[PDB]
Amino acid sequence: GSMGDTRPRFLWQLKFECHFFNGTERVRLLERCIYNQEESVRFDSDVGEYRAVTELGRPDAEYWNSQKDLLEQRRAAVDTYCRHNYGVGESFTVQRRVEPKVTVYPSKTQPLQHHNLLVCSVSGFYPGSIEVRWFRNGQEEKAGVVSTGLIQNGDWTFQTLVMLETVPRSGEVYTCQVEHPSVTSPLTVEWRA
Amino acid sequence: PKYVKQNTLKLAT
Amino acid sequence: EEHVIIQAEFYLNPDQSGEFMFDFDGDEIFHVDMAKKETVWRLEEFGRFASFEAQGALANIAVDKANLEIMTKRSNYTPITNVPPEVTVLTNSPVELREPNVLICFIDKFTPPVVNVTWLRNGKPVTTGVSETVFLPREDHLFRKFHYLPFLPSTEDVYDCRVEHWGLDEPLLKHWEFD
Repeated sequence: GSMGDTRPRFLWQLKFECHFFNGTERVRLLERCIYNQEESVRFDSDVGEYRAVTELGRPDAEYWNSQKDLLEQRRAAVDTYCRHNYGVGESFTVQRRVEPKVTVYPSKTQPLQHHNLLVCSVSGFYPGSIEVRWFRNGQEEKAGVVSTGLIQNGDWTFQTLVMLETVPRSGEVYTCQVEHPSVTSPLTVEWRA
Repeated sequence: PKYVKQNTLKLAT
Repeated sequence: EEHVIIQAEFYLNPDQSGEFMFDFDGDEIFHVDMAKKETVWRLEEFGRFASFEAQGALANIAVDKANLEIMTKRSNYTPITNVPPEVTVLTNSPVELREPNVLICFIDKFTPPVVNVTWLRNGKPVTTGVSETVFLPREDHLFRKFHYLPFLPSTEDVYDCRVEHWGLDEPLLKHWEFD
């Protein structure tokens, strides 16, 4: 065991999820009650009443569905809760755009003789939607590309790293190109062979 | 601009 | 486009630990500090753009606590099954000697939301300037958490993030060294 106090634990979680499609043109509210790791009951605005998910949630669905004022408030919450909160934060969440910092360098490991392993690091950006590609002269490279995938840093930024094994030749230029919603022209950083 | 929360309901007893 | 806002709360016994937070597309907007009874914004500027009355979170948590006691009895005292975390260490950006950077310890896919995280520098605990997030939600109803350590990179220093959790037999140690 890696820590003490092994008494049994009991966990209760509530999640109220507001799902938005095309701005606020379509909104779905999903309320979920979860005991330990098991969802027991939910309110789905597309259904319009509480439903038990497991046997443990049946008494709650029955009780809550018998309260008319409760159901009316819940059915109106896509307006009074979801669309309201969407509006509160839109300018600094939905509209947040932070430009990536892009650097290129050769890896400290050069695992193959006569080859050059190049690294493109893309950091500090928001939102997560991004494309990071390598080009050789004017041609996009699709063999020997390795992407670490998208990493969320926990602080409203992301990073990613994309590596290319190359056989550099005279007159070749390698470019890391980044497409991201914060810029209207792609960012590019070149390594000259 | 104020965030609004959903109230948590009492379970059946 | 698609976006999701989640109000996520929990209560855990016997720890008497509660949490209340809002999440946007997987990032925390704010949480309520239960001891200080105050709204804590994830980025400081958010508090100049928006507000949240922290007493509402406290009222919710009191109901959550009462409901946990109901569910504990209704389930015939069925406790949670521990699920240990997966741990990753990375830096905020490529590291350069003597240019300040930040080590990130990402703790993922675990429950219950109790975890002990220690940064070690050359095998010794470091606390200078560390910070951490609260427990963040996942769609499988497990949790995520981040711990941060600012540092001045050196060729002489090595780092480890040590993670302990009721689901782990031995502590997990994840290493970072200047390349």
